[PDB]
Amino acid sequence: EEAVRLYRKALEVFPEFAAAHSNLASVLQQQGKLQEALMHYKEAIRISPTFADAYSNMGNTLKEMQDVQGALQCYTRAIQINPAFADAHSNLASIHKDSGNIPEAIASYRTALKLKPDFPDAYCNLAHCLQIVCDWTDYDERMKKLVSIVADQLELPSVHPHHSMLYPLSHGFRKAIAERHGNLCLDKINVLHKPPYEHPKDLKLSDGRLRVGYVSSDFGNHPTSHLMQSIPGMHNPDKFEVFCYALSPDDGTNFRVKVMAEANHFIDLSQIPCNGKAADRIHQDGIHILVNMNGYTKGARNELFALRPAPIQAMWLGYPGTSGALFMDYIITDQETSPAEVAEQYSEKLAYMPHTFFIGDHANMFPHLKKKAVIDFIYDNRIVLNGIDLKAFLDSLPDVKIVNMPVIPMNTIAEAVIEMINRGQIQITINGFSISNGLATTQINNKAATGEEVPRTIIVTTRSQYGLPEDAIVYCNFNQLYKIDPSTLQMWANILKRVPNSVLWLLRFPAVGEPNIQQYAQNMGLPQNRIIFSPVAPKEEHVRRGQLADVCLDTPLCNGHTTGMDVLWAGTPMVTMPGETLASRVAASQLTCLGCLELIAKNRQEYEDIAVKLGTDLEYLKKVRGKVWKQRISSPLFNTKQYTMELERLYLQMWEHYAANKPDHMI
Amino acid sequence: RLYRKALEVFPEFAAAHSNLASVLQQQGKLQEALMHYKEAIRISPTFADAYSNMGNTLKEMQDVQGALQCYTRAIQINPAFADAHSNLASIHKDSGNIPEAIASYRTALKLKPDFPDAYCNLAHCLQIVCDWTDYDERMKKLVSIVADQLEKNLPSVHPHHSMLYPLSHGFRKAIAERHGNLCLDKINVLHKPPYEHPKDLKLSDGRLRVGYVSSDFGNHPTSHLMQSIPGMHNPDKFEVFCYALSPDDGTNFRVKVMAEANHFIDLSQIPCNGKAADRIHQDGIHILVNMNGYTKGARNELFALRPAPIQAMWLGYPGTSGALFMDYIITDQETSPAEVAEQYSEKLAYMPHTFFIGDHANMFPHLKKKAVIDFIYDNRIVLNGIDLKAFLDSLPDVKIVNMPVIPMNTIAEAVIEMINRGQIQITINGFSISNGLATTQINNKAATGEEVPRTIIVTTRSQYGLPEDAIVYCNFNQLYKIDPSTLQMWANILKRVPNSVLWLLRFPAVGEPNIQQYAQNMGLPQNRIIFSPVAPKEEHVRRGQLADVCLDTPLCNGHTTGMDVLWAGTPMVTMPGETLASRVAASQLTCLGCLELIAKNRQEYEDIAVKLGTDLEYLKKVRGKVWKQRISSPLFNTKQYTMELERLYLQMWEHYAAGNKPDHMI
Amino acid sequence: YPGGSTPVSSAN
Amino acid sequence: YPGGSTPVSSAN
Ligand SMILES: O=c1ccn([C@@H]2O[C@H](COP(=O)(O)OP(=O)(O)O)[C@@H](O)[C@H]2O)c(=O)[nH]1
Ligand SMILES: O=c1ccn([C@@H]2O[C@H](COP(=O)(O)OP(=O)(O)O)[C@@H](O)[C@H]2O)c(=O)[nH]1
Ligand SMILES: *[C@@H]1O[C@H](CO)[C@@H](O)[C@H](O)[C@H]1NC(=O)/C=C/CCl
Ligand SMILES: *C/C=C/C(=O)N[C@@H]1[C@@H](O)[C@H](O)[C@@H](CO)O[C@H]1*
Repeated sequence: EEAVRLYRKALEVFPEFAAAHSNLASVLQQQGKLQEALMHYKEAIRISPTFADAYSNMGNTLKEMQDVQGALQCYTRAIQINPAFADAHSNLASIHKDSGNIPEAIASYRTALKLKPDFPDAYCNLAHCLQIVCDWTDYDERMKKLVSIVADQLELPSVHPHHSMLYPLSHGFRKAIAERHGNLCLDKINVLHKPPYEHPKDLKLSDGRLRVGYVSSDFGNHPTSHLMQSIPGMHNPDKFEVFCYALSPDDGTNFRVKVMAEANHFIDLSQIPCNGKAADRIHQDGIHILVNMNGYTKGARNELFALRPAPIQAMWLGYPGTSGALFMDYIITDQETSPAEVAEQYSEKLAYMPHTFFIGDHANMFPHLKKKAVIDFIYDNRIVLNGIDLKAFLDSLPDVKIVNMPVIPMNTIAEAVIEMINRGQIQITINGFSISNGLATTQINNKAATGEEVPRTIIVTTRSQYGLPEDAIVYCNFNQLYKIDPSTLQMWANILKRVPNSVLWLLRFPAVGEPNIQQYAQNMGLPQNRIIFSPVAPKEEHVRRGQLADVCLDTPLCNGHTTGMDVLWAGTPMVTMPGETLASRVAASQLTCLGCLELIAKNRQEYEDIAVKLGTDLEYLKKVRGKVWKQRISSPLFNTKQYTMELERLYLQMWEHYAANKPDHMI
Repeated sequence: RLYRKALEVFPEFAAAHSNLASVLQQQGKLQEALMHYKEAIRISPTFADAYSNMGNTLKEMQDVQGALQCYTRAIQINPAFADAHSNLASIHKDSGNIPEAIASYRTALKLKPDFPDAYCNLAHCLQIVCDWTDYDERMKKLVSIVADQLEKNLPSVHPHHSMLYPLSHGFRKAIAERHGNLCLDKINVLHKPPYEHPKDLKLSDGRLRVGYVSSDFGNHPTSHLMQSIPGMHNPDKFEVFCYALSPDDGTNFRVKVMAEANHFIDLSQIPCNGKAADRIHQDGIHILVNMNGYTKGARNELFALRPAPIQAMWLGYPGTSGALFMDYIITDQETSPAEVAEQYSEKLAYMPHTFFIGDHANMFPHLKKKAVIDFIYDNRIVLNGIDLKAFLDSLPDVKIVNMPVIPMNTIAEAVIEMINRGQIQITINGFSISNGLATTQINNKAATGEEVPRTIIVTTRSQYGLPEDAIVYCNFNQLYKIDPSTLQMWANILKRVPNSVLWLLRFPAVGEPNIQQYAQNMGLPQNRIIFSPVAPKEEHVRRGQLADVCLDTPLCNGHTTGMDVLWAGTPMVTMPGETLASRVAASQLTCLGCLELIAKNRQEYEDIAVKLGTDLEYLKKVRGKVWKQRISSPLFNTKQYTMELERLYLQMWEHYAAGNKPDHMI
Repeated sequence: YPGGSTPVSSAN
Repeated sequence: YPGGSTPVSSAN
């Protein structure tokens, strides 16, 4: 704030001061004034045409305005002017990173570190890049060094809170990191001189209904909607009123459509870009509990929560960690992910949901996967059929043997099916029905593939489509590869050597980490026929293809979150080893809810034993599969209604307390 | 090809999967193609060629991050794979990262020195940043490449670049006939009959039915040129169909054309060329106009199927199409003299003055009139405003010259105080006074040209760092239009005129040190060439007024840029070449009535530009002549242009109505 | 994913 | 331009 005042006087004193133009421009760029910022930077450059530092900071602004090509020309021009300019290289690399050119990002990060060898920001950024591709050279050094960089800075931390969970920090360190990010949001809002807000201490203006405001930049196609899209419309209108605050433009999707149609009030904060004016509106709506569903994730506008427009402010489901900030009062969680014992990682108090804070709209979005049929030469997972009108088709058939899983005998029906898969042709007609190839969903109905529409054909899923073997156990992990580390790959390799008849199924997420994974795998005595890769698939293909797997091996470091509920939905047991950080206790929470305590491992030996057991004790696997396949329907896991209602109980609980006392832990 | 028979015999045949995919992609079946490329890789997981071809297919579907992963994967499987390198580079070029474009094209060359497509592309990238190392080598090599390729049936030189290199005129038409024939072949796939064409004007109620086909109905120089046109056509005699090949981008340009054409048809919604051409035919179109040629967004497959009896190249592509499906090129006596009609595969159809037109009067009327400030120069401190007259009239002393001059007082001081302090706007006598550099913060639609601005705009030399006391030569085009000859020419000019600077644009910024260096190689210190940033459309035209003379690039002139400069009242020196692209500035100037600004050779050009920088009453005269004749000649007169454009349409039709093949119209 | 986009949770 | 888009004539 006072920097601005200074600089304008510096420019009052002296009209022609290139550095102070550039300095003014950088602080206007902090407080969001991108156009004005950009103007002063060109003044600086007009004064001094070889001002590398302006060009580099101009590029940053252009990147923030989403002018990516202009930011490119700016960074390059600063590197031309001064080829040993460390920041131009760091910044350049960060564009390459956001475009998914990680090899070219890594190169430019290196070049920075060579030029200015103590440059903490660029080290941590490179370290995340290395994580993304599963490059683990000097891995132990790296980790030891990131703890170091952070140790130092604490006395702004160069490791992002959404990253801090992947590295061996202390929980004091992870909290501390989030604490200095939350603090930075306050320093942004205090510029606005805003008086404190006067909060309802009553429900009388609201007609006896609790006003709950849900803020998310992901009401649209993003994992957030894929999990909670039915929550607003399932709220009880008699006792609650729902306000949805989108932080992003309408992305066009049926996910966005649902939330706008179903909420009682939908407010687009993307056109109220000023945080003061936007937090004014939240207060004017009269919100009682305002829920944060971003934490430190792409889109967040935590400044809205930094100004305090609601008496109660809660974190929920979009952020797998602490915000570290005193403007957030609760975190909605459960005892199985955030045990009372470990409450002191979290700056916020702990609000317990009764089973798992995690939800999924799979019940609603993929209901063609509630029931299945298989084709013969019996295996539940080699050649699979799913359809809304599957039953009708089965009953159109001469012969079918229900074991309850219907089974199609190998006839001229099953020949035309498997030859479709064989040719890679899109679809066929049998008895007037659509029989469609699972590899071709986007061709047939795009919105079906994205999960915007339930599919309206019968879809065929086979291991042959993925190059999975028809006579061997399949392990999968379907996450982004960044969550695999050395230890984890070691565990999987162990399992793979005890179970000779097996393949571990991974994805090119990204494909540029595949050679690494396989290299490191082969250092552990594992041939290249053993780990299979296939590409990332459009949403519905993903969830469907989990049917081909036998068992899914969860990443202990950071669990499948969305990816977890995805695999459970296909009827595939997941083996997890819950760690310490909330991101490592999720798959375990989901399984406690689902009711498979048998799949939750206490340590590595336990983990590997569980999964080797599952891959050799075949009837134990038929037992466990059977148990998961029924319990996804019969347990609270996928039950958005039970979820919403119990969530409603927890909110009233939070109101009653504030109605009297200050925020305190919830059971 | 039924490779689908080949895969019938053998299911797990990776190569035919990759090949079917590459042929499905020919036809445009991208989702299907993409499907067979993942199959190819399911079978053979280190199949480089499929990963790289995959990339092409996802780059088409505009998944750029997807393409990158496919390219860089082809390079990790095989660091010696050149094709993958050339492709990787090509995406860098499209991201505007020209250095990486270059570093990557050379790797493709080092790996594979017989690589025509990657040499020619590298030459373009080099052209873009004005890197002229081994220029003559490069130039002679580019001909040899095409001589060789033309002799064995598809040039590695894009027809749109052909104007930029020393190719022959026979060679130009041939590169154009190739990309044209390629539109014909991609269409014969569909086996469609010839269409049955109208023969009189009877279905249409006596109206000629014109269809203007473009991808540039939006924030684009095409629309900055011809947006008024459809609305000025005579409903009694003409029925106007505008065929977009771009989704609606939300701009006013699109709104305007949508409101004023009689029929606006959004062909971006109909991706099939068969289905799209059938539509054009049933609208009963008599003349279908090609506004793209070989430019970004072309869908010339549309013109390849002949849905209309007369088909004319108009305004957007400054070259011949080489295509026998294009009947006339609308141009003029000065741009394409009949003497030199051999380049043109099309017959010549003449406009009376220029084929060139410009919507500047409608777009930028706040520049018809101007005020200056004192201590008399017309271009040191300038004011422009719809309400200038009233603003002036609110002032105590104003001296008229017709050019108002504000003397030096508290009023004149407060303006200068704003420019010095870089602040956004002020108020004098209640009138709104703005900084030329602050326009996107005042009104973003006024900045693009979508709206006439509503406050008064002050524009200065100090804003762009120009001398208050020296002559200013400008050129405002993208840097790729300059060549050695040209930069030599201007340097000559600049040494003859000690009080002068050449004012240049960062277009792209990374080209500035090249130009700076080659200049020094003959010229003077880094104070002779001033670089300014690329500007918002409006600031861009507006600030042109600060200059004394514009020096036009002979290799390819300002087209839109030519118009842009003249609209500010800045004279333009030009030397017409032999390609249409190098003649345009001279034709515009002929219409304006300034033939004394057209050079016959390099020497004349230097003499013209020197006289304008040293003779300062002759300067006042030609600046006067321009400032006036841009209103009174037919150059920026859209209504007159429209009418004679209508006259040439009828003249074109009546020839065909007599049962004739296309012939020259004069 | 290759052809479409696969949205994910990522840092700001 | 720096901050926005400047469309131009170009190859397909
Ligand atoms: O600082 C600038 C310089 C140019 N332009 C515009 O950018 C376009 C450049 O395109 P092109 O070079 O294709 O024009 P032409 O070849 O017709 O001169 C022209 O509309 C100019 O109006 C601009 O908006 N800002
Ligand atoms: O082939 C695939 C694999 C994964 N996913 C989805 O992509 C996202 C990856 O999720 P993320 O890693 O961001 O969050 P998490 O799993 O950590 O909760 C999840 O939405 C998955 O549903 C997909 O659509 N296709
Ligand atoms: C840019 O767009 C306008 C639209 O009419 C056209 O008049 C102008 O000729 C065109 N510029 C160029 O084609 C420049 C080509 C040199 Cl590669
Ligand atoms: C290792 C951490 C990954 C991560 O940030 N996952 C997020 C999930 O926790 C969250 O539930 C989803 C849905 O919003 O977003 C991504």
